[PDB]
Amino acid sequence: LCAIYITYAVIISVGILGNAILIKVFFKTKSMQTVPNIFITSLAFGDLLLLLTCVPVDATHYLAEGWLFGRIGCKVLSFIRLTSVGVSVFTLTILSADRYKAVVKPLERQNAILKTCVKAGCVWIVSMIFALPEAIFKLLQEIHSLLCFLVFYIIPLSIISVYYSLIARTLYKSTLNIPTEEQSHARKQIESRKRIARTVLVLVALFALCWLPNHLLYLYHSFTSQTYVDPSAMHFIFTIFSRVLAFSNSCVNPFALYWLSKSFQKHFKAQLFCCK
Amino acid sequence: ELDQLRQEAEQLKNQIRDARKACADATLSQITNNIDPVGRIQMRTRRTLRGHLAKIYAMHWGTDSRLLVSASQDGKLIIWDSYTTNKVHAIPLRSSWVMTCAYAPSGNYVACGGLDNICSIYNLKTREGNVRVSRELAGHTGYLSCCRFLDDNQIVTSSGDTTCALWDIETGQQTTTFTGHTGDVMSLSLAPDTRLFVSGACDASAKLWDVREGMCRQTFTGHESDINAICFFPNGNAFATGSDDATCRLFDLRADQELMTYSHDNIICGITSVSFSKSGRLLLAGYDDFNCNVWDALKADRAGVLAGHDNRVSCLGVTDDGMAVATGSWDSFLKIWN
Amino acid sequence: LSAEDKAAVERSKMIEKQLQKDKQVYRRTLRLLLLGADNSGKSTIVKQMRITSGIFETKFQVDKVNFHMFDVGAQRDERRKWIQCFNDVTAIIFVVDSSDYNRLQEALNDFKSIWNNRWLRTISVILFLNKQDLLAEKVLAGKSKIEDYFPEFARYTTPEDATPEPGEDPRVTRAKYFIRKEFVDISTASGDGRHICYPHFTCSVDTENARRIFNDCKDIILQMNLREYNLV
Amino acid sequence: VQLVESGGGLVQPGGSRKLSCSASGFAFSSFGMHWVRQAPEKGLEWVAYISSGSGTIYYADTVKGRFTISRDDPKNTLFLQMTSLRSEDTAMYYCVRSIYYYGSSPFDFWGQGTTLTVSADIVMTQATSSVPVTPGESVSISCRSSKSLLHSNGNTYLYWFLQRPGQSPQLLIYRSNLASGVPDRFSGSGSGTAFTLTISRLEAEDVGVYYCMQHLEYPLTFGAGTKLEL
Amino acid sequence: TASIAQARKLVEQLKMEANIDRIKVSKAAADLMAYCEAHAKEDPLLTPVPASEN
Repeated sequence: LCAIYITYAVIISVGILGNAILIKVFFKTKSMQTVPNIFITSLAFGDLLLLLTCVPVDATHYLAEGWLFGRIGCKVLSFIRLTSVGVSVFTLTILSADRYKAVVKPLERQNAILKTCVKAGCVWIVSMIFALPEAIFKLLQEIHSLLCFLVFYIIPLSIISVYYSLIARTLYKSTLNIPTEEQSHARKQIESRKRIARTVLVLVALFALCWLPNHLLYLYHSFTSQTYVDPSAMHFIFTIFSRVLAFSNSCVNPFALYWLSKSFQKHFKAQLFCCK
Repeated sequence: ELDQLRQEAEQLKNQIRDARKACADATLSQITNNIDPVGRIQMRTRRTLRGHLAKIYAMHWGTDSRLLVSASQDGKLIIWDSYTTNKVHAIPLRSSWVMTCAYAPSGNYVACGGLDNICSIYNLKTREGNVRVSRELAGHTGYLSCCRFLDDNQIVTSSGDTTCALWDIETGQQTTTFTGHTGDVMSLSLAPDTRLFVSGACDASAKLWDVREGMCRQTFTGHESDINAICFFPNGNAFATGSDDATCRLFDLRADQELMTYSHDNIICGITSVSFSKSGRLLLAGYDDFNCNVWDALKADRAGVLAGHDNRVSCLGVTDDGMAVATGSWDSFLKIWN
Repeated sequence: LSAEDKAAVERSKMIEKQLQKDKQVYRRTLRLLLLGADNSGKSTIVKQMRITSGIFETKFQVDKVNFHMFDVGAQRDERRKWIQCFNDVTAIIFVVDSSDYNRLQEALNDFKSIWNNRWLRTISVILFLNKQDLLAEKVLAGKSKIEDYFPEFARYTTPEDATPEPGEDPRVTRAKYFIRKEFVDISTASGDGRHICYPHFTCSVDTENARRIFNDCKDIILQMNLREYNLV
Repeated sequence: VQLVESGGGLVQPGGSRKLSCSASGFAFSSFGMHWVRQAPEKGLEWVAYISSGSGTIYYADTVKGRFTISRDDPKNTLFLQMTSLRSEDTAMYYCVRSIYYYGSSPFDFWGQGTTLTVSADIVMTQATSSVPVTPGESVSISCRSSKSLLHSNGNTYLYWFLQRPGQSPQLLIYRSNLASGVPDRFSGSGSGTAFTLTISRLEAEDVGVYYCMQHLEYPLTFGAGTKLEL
Repeated sequence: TASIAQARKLVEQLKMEANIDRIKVSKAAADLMAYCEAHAKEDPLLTPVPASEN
């Protein structure tokens, strides 16, 4: 009865493990400390925060022990959760923009850490600012807050979508210039380029379809209705699957890079065997 | 005739080998085993230079241990203030592919060279204030591998043409030409007394050269590969060589043979630079393993490891007064150790 | 802090600003090394690219990006020392005389040596098989057969996926593709994939020659960026 | 190297005038310029300073606010805008270049100077204002400072200048160190607060007014001047 | 002409390099060690020093 908690814990654990191994690779391997890698570890830390904050939230929400587990505690917990969500979205769009600049405009290749780290810090500060409205919690207030959240989810969605579309277009177009007559290694290179081109269009979908249910549910609970007149069976499955899909992207973000880079696969497997 | 000359040369080589082996009564190790061990030398980076853009390929310590010159492939020579880390002079080079640089003893001129085959000596005490090319002498048929000042008017330079020469700055012409190396010259170091200088080439051998007489006094063939690094012992009587074989060898001009070979199994990468300390016990040699190693001139044991640099350490030098050590690597970040 | 020390720090900051300003120009320009034997028509290629000096810096711009092509032709035959500093460059332009069958073996050996070089194991080589017109005329005249120099040519069939240009004689196409396959195999053997060879056919009057270098450099920089961003 | 100042003349109280100095024979961009005045029949006094690239600008308390210094590197020219000129500001202003780095010689070149006929700071006191001496004799000049000029970096920021009659000041010592072109007969030594300038063998051309200067703090104070009469 | 020239040059080189005074390696090694003990008290890093002088 109610075996959904098994998949919940499985997803949470695998995502936490992936992000932990990612940060371990970043901190342990000198090669993975380059400028473009700092945004990746920033996204990993954001995912870690999101997962470790949603862990106690799920327990406190259900029958566990009472209405909640403290007022200030739940307040700060929701604050940090929203901050982590914003950090994740901002870091995803920033990584998309960086990949665009690097693949679509490769001739403009810069980089120093004192700039990209400052951009990451500004992203974190902006996420914290956008999270401030949670520190205080009329229906209009919540409706407008959730509409702003929907816009803050759609704008990153649209920009990431267009950036990855341009990435895939340049990658597919970047197959006729490379000679392919007698070089099998060039053929492997073309295949890997097509692979990354497909992976970006898979990631855009695994982000959109995964983050859409959560915002849709939050808007349904605020705009169409604002009073829990009574529980509902469909509500439970709906919200639990919405949270599972939300955690799916945070958990697969590292797995995408794992699928992409072979050296990153080597480092990930090494750190996994090490932590064993 | 040719056969007679060949047989005479072979007999002379055999006689030289026999005479060298006869004096091999004991090795430096046997005599240096009774001395106390040098122990571990844990060096720390005191200063980090973040000015150079391209790979740092050369450097040299002037008479004053406060100013440090270093060359980069971007065509920039920055006179670094080791104490305050400030930048004294920036010298835009006409030739980007610079591979050598030296700081004159008087502290007024600085030389350089590379693939352009033209040694440009920059005066740092010009009455006009800006750095100007004092003498852009040339004449070599190969890339300049190393350059070192002997005085305010004389400078010796090595070239890829397998021959060295002493240049007259004022006259701007070769004072004397040194020949004998079969391979391209790569390293050059001046003796403390300024009387003699030793240089290495792509050939697995070294030669001692005299500044006053255009001839070599001794020839060392105790090498297995190209000798890329060399340095005169502080006393001027011996010198250590560095080659891609990953093994350092200490040669003494008075003994005229190898005394001690610093080698290890786990060290497979070649050697690019070698330098001695004021006391001579610390033999600092750079390796292509992205880190420098310090060997004991007497015990031959590894004194320490400098893993600060992340890229190939190509150049390194110790201060004259013996207060700090500079190490330049291709990572464009020069780290000073003390 | 003393006044003199503060002014020294100020001048150091000025020099740092100058270095940072020059860094943008440095990293914005693409460096290229031009290699080839004396028989190769590298000089002709350089002369066509009009879009005891041990170094000959040639600068040309194509599509609003600057290219720095370096030609080392005034140095000894030995190159295992100065070739090292040319690492980290965008690409290496290697020119071979495809018409001269005699020096073709030496050119192949030199290309193999350069490819398997330690410090250049991460730099791509742009291979321009120059003098295609002379090769075509020779193979058409039938006076010199490649079989005399390369026995494998006798048992080599034209690639099925090849795209012969309009008006190309079967013998000319087969010979050029055989040479191209030989070079691609020499580059593939012991090739860890970190660097790829970009073979191209160049002529004496071909105007569309710099576009090849532009495309090769852009592809190489794109692949390097993909490797840096851990996308491959 | 040559510095030619211009813009001097008669100006009434409360007026405004802009002095201009044209630099040539050196990299004006890399040299920081100083302004030093010399009232008629009196010692020297620092006016203002502008660093390379116009990053650091300073002014003396006696002129701060009224005078503003500016430079135009593209034309190799210096400017000193003067407003509300006071009768006490009547003095001859000398333009001086300075480049700061280890082993440098600040205040090594002094311009020809321009005359303007209108209408805490470390204090330096010299032994005597005049010292009659015969040629060939060994002359010793001394001065005292109110604060130790020996900084923690071991550098003694003392300067010595010689202004021959009818000529601009000339640098002799910029720290014991001898300036370029100065004969070896000149030598400098002193403690943290006691200083001494020695002339091993005085020449006919060595007569003039010797001015000292402290450079530990930018409020530069020049000595009262010590004349050597033949 | 050129072959015999370089041959005689190398012959003279080896001749001048052969007639060179030498000494036993033991004495040369013992003398070299004397410099270390005479300058070990001023080696840049053989002995530590406080940061005040740095």
